[PDB]
Amino acid sequence: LVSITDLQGRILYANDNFCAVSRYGREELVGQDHRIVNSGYHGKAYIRDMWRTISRGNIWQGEFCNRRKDGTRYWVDSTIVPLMDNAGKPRQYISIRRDITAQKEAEAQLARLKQAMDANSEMILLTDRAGRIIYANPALCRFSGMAEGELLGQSPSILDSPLADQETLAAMQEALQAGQPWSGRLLNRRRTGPAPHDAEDYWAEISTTPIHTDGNGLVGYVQIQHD
Ligand SMILES: Cc1cc2nc3c(=O)[nH]c(=O)nc-3n(C[C@H](O)[C@H](O)[C@H](O)COP(=O)(O)OP(=O)(O)OC[C@@H]3O[C@H](n4cnc5c(N)ncnc54)[C@H](O)[C@@H]3O)c2cc1C
Ligand SMILES: [Cl-]
Repeated sequence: LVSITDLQGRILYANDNFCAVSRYGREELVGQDHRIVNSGYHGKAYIRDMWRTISRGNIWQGEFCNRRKDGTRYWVDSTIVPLMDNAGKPRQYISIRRDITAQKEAEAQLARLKQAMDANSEMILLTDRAGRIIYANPALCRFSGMAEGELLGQSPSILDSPLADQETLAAMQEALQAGQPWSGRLLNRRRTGPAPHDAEDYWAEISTTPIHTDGNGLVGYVQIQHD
């Protein structure tokens, strides 16, 4: 969260949050080069631009991936500000940072998952507790051909033809929100699709399987095959 250094980067101070998250004690920090927490993650130009900005008097802003002691990595979002003389010359440096511990890990994850899901070439969507699409894979969007953003708000029934059997569609929907396994053929419509046009219908074999998460949480995992 907060530290101050002399012009050369030697930590003069060293706040409680900084000690907390760095898992370093204030006495192991004070008098150390701020390089102590460096991680190897950043290239020298990132560091060189930082020092090139602050030493000419300007505020700097950026993220830092830092090293905790036990060698583990954290993230911080920083603003570094110079303190001046007299002769308008930087004399000390104040760094105010929030720990983005955390939101960063919770993000490199999604990217991995998202990356794996996206490569699935089965047509798949995910539904929340209310049976609204929380995710639609590229195979499905491609074949639909609706862009995922058309889709996210909705209802899988947005994929169905106006010709579809309403009583089946409803069975599916009720399975989704209950959440129970369901499957079995619905007439879908795809955009062809400038259009409007539009529009071919085709029988879809459809499976849903509920997935309970923690916190009374529910997702419906949905497969769409051409029957
Ligand atoms: C207030 C304050 C807070 C900082 N917080 C962090 C932090 O949270 N995490 C972190 O990794 N680093 C931080 N630094 C800076 C620092 O230098 C650490 O060493 C950094 O980790 C450097 O890594 P490097 O070994 O890759 O440097 P090197 O890159 O090997 O430095 C060599 C090149 O010339 C440059 N240059 C011009 N003046 C200087 C100077 N005075 N010191 C170093 N290079 C200079 C560029 O640094 C450039 O990289 C902070 C500095 C200040 C002043
Ligand atoms: Cl058939």
